[PDB]
Amino acid sequence: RRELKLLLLGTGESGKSTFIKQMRIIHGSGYSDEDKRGFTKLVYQNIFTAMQAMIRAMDTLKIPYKYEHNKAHAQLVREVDVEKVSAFENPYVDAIKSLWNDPGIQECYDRRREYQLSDSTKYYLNDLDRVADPSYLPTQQDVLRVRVPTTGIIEYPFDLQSVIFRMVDVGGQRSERRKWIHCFENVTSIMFLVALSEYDQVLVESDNENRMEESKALFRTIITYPWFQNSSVILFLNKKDLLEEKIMYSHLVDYFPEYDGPQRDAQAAREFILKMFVDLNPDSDKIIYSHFTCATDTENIRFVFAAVKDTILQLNL
Amino acid sequence: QLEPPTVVETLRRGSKFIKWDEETSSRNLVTLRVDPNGFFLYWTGPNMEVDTLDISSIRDTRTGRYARLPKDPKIDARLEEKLMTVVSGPDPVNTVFLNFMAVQDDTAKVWSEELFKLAMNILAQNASRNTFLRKAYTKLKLQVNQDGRIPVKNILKMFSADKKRVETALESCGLKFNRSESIRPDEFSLEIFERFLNKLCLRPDIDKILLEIGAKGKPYLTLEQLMDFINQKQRDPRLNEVLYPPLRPSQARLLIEKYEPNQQFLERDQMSMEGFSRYLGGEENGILPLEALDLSTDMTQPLSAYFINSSHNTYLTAGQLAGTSSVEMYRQALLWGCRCVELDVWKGRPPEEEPFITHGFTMTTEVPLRDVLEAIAETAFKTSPYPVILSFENHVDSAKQQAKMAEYCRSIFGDALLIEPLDKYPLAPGVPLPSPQDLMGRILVKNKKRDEGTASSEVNATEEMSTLVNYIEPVKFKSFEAARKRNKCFEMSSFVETKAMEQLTKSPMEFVEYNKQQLSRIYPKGTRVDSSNYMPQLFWNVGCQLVALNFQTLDVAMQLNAGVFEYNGRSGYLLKPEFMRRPDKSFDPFTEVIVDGIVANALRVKVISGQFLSDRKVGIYVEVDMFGLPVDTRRKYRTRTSQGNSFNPVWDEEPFDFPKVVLPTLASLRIAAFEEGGKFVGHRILPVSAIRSGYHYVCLRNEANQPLCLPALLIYTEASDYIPDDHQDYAEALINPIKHVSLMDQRARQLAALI
Ligand SMILES: Nc1nc2c(ncn2[C@@H]2O[C@H](COP(=O)(O)OP(=O)(O)O)[C@@H](O)[C@H]2O)c(=O)[nH]1
Ligand code: ALF
Ligand SMILES: [Ca+2]
Ligand SMILES: [Mg+2]
Ligand SMILES: [Mg+2]
Repeated sequence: RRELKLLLLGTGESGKSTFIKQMRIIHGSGYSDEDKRGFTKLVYQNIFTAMQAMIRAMDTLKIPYKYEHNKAHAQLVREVDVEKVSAFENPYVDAIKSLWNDPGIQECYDRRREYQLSDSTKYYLNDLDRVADPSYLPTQQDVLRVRVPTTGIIEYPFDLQSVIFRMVDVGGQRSERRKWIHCFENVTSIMFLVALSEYDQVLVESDNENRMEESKALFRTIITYPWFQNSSVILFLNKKDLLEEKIMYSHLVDYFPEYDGPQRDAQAAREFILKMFVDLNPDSDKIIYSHFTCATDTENIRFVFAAVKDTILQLNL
Repeated sequence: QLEPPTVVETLRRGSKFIKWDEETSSRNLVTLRVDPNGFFLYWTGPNMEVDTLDISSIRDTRTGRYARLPKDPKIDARLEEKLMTVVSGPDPVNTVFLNFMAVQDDTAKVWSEELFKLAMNILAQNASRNTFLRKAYTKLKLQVNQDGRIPVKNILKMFSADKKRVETALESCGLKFNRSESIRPDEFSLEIFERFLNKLCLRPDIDKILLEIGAKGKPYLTLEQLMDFINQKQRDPRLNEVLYPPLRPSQARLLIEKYEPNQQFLERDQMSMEGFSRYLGGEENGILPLEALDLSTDMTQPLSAYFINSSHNTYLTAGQLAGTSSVEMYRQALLWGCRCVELDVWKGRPPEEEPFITHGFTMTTEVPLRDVLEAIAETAFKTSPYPVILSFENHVDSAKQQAKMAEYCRSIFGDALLIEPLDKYPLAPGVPLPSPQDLMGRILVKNKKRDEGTASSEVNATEEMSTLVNYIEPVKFKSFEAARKRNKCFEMSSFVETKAMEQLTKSPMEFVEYNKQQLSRIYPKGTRVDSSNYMPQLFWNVGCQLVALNFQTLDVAMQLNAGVFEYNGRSGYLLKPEFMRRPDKSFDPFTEVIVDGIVANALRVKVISGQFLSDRKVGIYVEVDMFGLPVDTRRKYRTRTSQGNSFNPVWDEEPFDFPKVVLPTLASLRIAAFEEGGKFVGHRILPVSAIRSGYHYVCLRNEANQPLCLPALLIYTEASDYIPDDHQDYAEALINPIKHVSLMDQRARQLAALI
């Protein structure tokens, strides 16, 4: 069968592995009750990881716990070795429920831009009851939200009848990019993910360097490499849901000063970030097919990829 | 997960016991106990002079019915489950037995089990350089004389590498140095042993590392210089920054508070040359991450997706032609992690309705089949819970005995014996072979169902021995196209080395294809009458799972076998690379080039120095070999024979470079130390994909992979992700792209004047 090889490239925490899950849901073998059961542990770990990061945030940012009884719950959670968490029970459940209700921890959640905290924090912490229940089965939306850092090079083939796409998921962190050269042979298209929400964030690799500045430089660089002179480039401006919310209180002009668009505007901010990636590229060769995506929204990816499928095929035969 | 070896209060305090062999006349009562660290089993006899057994040299502990008994001496009844036998030795053949019948009853069991856990503990075998030194010290403190003193002549013997300097070191600490004098345990502390080592063993090699980076204002080192060192020089560059975060200031402080002796440097967050020496040989600066030595491999893939520790004519102790056959070799093989033993069975005598085991028409002693079966059900899952294969080479010309042969299998193995297929894996085409996880605590039988040696003429397959064969049903191999057309994962075929070699050179990719769904067993040729071994790496490279060897011959073949099967919890099952498992994929094992979707590595190995490598003053040289694909193999490198000593030799020789490792995930580094002449000191087998970067002590091992104590080497490694010769620019641009796009935007901004 006709087999074409796509690459999922991105900075790191952009949504490459999440895009892969939507492919497994849309064109793949989806997620059964047993598959889902394979994530419970990971959803329990993400909640601990997140509440531990916010517990460090309280000291680092010197924020007082509104309530005294939360100082104890904070010491109970901070001691847990996430790598061994296989269950989610009392006292831990009532301790994380109580920490999340502490105006002090809420004041710290609001300042998440000031430290590293995953995007699926609020999604999970606001649904603890459903997650704590001893009859808990992760929903498909629950699987699409989990955080599991990707390291190395993983090939996922998908049969779209008409064609078979061999999608390659990789690690985004700087150290992971030294490996990338080992999946550059015979590439048809490179689909690049950028986080629209990371315009006011810093790298986990380096906390004085701006995330969107990183993805911007990585994109402008990678499209001028010789392995890709005959390979199409689809740019997915992902996390459009997180930009809609954040843009309301985190002004783009404060991180990118050449933005002369209005504030508290999701679209003007959106179309400015697209220009930076595609425009005035001294190496303005390839046409770049862009798409605004929310990778945890199955119906969005279904529609977007149907279009990227057509584009890739055409620009080949 | 893994645990440090805790020594129960009973083994600490001690319990009374009677030590005996087959010659002992009088009742010799002794108090057995284990030091708090679980290094030595020690008992003080009649003379009051002590005897020590290294707990890391222990191979098995038996009790109840599996324990040794005598006769002559005698002690009435038999239910005396207070018999305990300790089996130790430096390889499966040279086993030594110690018997200790308990005085109180409910104790021998507790001991037998506790000693066993301590003896097979992973952290104990993979301990810090500091711990092996603290172990040496413990031996000097236990092996006291009849007057509870430490004989000076024991310190001269332990370091007979230089007796003249030893005298100067002891004298420098205000300790006795004369060969007639003794030292009181009270004035021979760990403090004064570490001081003793530091004045005897000058370390210009460590001086050169403190100067490296940095502090030329040299007496000490700063918290930052140490954090930057652990994070930059000692960190694995292949590891993800999120998965393996670097040390913080708060964590670098704990290290000074844990190792710095000078209570004044600790105050000013600084570390001394003595405090850095402690860290280099601490438990955070091991050559390997715990994840490598742990049972962390996925154990749910089909049985065909794994390399399996295997044995050839297990029953042999020496050569093939003539020699003795044993029941004990099975126990030793299985306890060592072996998951595939061979029972070359012959037919029983008329009056004596009992079939025996031996080779063939060779005047080689024979053992009863029934005695081999029991020895297997006994040891099969003591050191591993993963499945065991019984390779049957049947020569039974009898319907009765072959039936009585099946009867023993059901009788002795019971519920463990897999007699029928699993509900989930029916013996139909297209179905895959079960998980090792799916067959935990199971005995699978490999026999016929209805210079190759005695493997070229087996008898017919009767219904009794045919009704036990299910997932490992051997069949006449035709081609790969046939086994493929047929599509049966439960159908496996053996290949005598030379036969396996032809399929290796002619159809290597078709051989890998086959090994993704069916099992293949390789066994040495009938010519190797000295139970010689072939290099298993040849057949692993084509995905061969059951690559049997002669466990009685510790040549480089078995040393490599024990080396690689120490990993994955000694489970006896290693998961094959992804591109040697997936139907989707295929590559040429003879590829002289990198392979798309596989991350190649570069390895630089520099031999820096060695410590206490021999009891006699002699020159030392170290070999650094790499086993894996034919392109990834190098059995070449060798340092020059040391200065002239064996105490603290330093080597100044460029690093041994392995610039391109196509399949690093299948490569194993080998570091072997030798004396001028070829006398083997010790070695170590390290997986290339796990071996860490920077200065790390390599705690040496014997041919059997048992941990030596004093011998060690300080090596410097750089295990990195491979970057072609020219793509070094594009690599750096992908890693820190902002710097790259910062210059091209700067230059452009500087040219705006001239449009
Ligand atoms: N809200 C939101 N979350 C997302 C989106 N895409 C990814 N995420 C989340 O961000 C985290 C990182 O996703 P992942 O695919 O692992 O990042 P990768 O390293 O780029 O693979 C996961 O928890 C995802 O659920 C998005 O479009 N919207
Ligand atoms: F954010 Al990643 F591998 F791309 F964990
Ligand atoms: Ca044989
Ligand atoms: Mg990823
Ligand atoms: Mg380290």
